[PDB]
Amino acid sequence: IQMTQSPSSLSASVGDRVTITCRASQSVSSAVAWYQQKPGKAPKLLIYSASSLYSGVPSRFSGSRSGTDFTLTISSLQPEDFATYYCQQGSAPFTFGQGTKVEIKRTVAAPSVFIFPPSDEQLKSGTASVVCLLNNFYPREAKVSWYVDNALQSGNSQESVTEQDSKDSTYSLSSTLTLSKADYEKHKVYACEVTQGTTSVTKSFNRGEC
Amino acid sequence: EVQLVESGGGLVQPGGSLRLSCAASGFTISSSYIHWVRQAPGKGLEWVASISSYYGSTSYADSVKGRFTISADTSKNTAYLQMNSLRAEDTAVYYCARSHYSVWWGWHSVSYYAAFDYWGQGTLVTVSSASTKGPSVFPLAPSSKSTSGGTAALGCLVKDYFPEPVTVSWNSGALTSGVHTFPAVLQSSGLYSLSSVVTVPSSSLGTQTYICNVNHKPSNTKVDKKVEPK
Amino acid sequence: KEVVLLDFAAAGGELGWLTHPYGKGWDLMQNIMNDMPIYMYSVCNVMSGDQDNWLRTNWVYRGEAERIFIELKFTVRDCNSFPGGASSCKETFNLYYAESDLDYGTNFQKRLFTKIDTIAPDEITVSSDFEARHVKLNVEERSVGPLTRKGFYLAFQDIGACVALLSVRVYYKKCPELLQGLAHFPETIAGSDAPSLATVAGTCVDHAVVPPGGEEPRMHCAVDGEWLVPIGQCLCQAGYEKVEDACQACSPGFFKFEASESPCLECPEHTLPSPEGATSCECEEGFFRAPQDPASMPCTLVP
Ligand SMILES: [Cl-]
Ligand SMILES: [Cl-]
Repeated sequence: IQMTQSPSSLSASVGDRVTITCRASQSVSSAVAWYQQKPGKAPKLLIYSASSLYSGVPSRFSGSRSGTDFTLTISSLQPEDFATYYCQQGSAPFTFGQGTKVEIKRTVAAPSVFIFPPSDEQLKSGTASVVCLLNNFYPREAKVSWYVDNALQSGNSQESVTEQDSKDSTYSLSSTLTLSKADYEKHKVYACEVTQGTTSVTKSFNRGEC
Repeated sequence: EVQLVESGGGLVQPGGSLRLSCAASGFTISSSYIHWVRQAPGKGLEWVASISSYYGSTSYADSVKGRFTISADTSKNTAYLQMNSLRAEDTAVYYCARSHYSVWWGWHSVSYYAAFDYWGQGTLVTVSSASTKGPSVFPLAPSSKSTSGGTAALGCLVKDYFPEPVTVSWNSGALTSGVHTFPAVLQSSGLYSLSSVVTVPSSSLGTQTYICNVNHKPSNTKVDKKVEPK
Repeated sequence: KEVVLLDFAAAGGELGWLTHPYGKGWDLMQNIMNDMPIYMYSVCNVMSGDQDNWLRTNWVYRGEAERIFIELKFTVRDCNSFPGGASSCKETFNLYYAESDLDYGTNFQKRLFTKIDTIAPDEITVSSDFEARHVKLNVEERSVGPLTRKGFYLAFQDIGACVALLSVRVYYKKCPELLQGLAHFPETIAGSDAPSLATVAGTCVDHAVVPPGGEEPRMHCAVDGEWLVPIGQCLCQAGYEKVEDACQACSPGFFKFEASESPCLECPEHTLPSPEGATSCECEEGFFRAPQDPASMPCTLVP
């Protein structure tokens, strides 16, 4: 059988009640299990046999059945509760649910912006990476544009974002601009511009400065 | 303490074969199901296979039937997943897990059932034609042009490697606070790049030593780079 | 009339049941498919061999029961439905009981129990899935008696089969309350032996009598709980007639001289219509009855 999870992902504030629902395609055994998975780590069992709290799991998690409808409940969402949650058929095909990504909503927090020139070493290899660091901010949505002698760069940068800090729910982000040795040495001023809401912050270096 | 340990993961060409190992300790396999569940990068958990070593029964997900064989060896208390005819769609982290089995569908032991209560940590399988390539590690220097008050940022750029993963530590694991290690991005060159950054007090720059320890086990390469103010 | 002494499939039926050896062997299964949590006991150590696994019930007070019947509902999986394990696998299990004047608590001693019978399945369960979706439910029933002590234990021994026990129903049989021959017979326990047929005394219903020279009413209770071989009967006394299994007064204009099976008779010729429930009808004014003649006779004119 199939097992549908709703919603696909959600955002909630600390101390909010969060409810995740798993719907069984046909009539299966009611022994649905719930798991919490932190990015990159093994899943951890939360609820077994649809309502039993697994040893060690904080009491804010609970499982319920209402016919074809299985629900996981987090009474008091904690910063550490950011994860992806999966219901699971606790019977023969052991099929897993589609999962639900849970992110923690919190107050705004401005990034600290740092800019990094290429190392003299990398330049020797004929390529230049310029790294922009956005440290400990919220929300994840930020516009990060590169400028080279005031010329807006398109298509030659990549972004990477950490997952939420399980204490303060912030993010950190990086933009890496990659240029040839030839192009990098043809310009002077390298600028990273972070716009969030109504505020832009730019950090810059001059290739001819220490 | 119950424990499951995966090994065998790695980089394999399409159509190749890999055999995974799930080493169990703290309990005997005969008493439970041993499962393999997989997670393609960015995708959900997919159950794949299972075995009961007591009864010798085996079952597989359809995506896998005919190409994978799960087996077990009661002597070493170990379960294996033989994978053949691998495709790009089999790239995943492969976890193993246990659960209490039941001969009667829809019934569970009141005292012994706890679903998939213990898991391994996972082993990555990458199915690809690309060769292994170790990383280039460049400093992300904090300079006097990085002077941002009493809080300075320095880091390591880990560039042009394949396949995943690398691990970055700072000062052999002694420096942990303020560290951020970004998820790798796939570049147009087909190789991966990532950075690791740490924030640190500015008054410690000329006096405290900062070294990133990049490990890339898939290529058996470790790189230790001291990050210095320029 | 089946009086149940213990029902496993019922609220708290799992109650105080025990498994030996401690640890593995028999195990309590739960099925929460229906809003009702359902329970069973199963064992499937079919690969191991040297299997001697015991499941003892709680101590059940036998009360007035002389013979007890035990109704078991079980599934047995096929031995060769298990890849290469038949060398140690079995397909029967053994039903034991023990009489005991005290509840021994968590104490269990195999030697104290007595084998009732080997229990074997009529229909075997063959499934290709490790967890068998569809089951073949078996129903078997045995009896023991006579019981002599305050209570008893039931125990189940597995020798290495793949068994699930879904329902254990143990009861005793009784003859129900009955109205027969214008007598009420009380609810009687049954016997333990087939030749055993006790006699139970009938109580004439209101306005019924056992005739002056006739057999008093007896009924006999049997092992199945069905009554047998009526002996005697009560009769509707004088002035009353049988209506269903009650005695009713004669209609005005009717009479009944004595207790008999017959209905009231119409007041004979040349008589006054009698009041309700009469024994005889008065001679019409100016008529008489011969003193040798009974009241069923018509009255003649006074010459
Ligand atoms: Cl900003
Ligand atoms: Cl070094």
